[PDB]
Amino acid sequence: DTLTIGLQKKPGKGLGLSIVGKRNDTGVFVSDIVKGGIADADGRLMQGDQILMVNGEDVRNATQEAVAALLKCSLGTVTLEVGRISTYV
Repeated sequence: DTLTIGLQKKPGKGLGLSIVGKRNDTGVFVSDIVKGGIADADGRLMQGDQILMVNGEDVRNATQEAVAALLKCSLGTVTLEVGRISTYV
């Protein structure tokens, strides 16, 4: 389950989310969505989503620090492809 999401990054403010790695799976995942922020207001991103691609760059095997730095250095519209992550039981 995959979605494209476009967040308009504004000067002096963040995108309004945090991201984290996992111990038993590769990749980077949405861990918090700041109430009030850009990610929250756009209304598509969810806690647990995997960030798969950022402005066309594949980051499925990237590190938390790498994706965070990328997002921090990006300007304007940031286009994210994300994967909704289900839990197997």
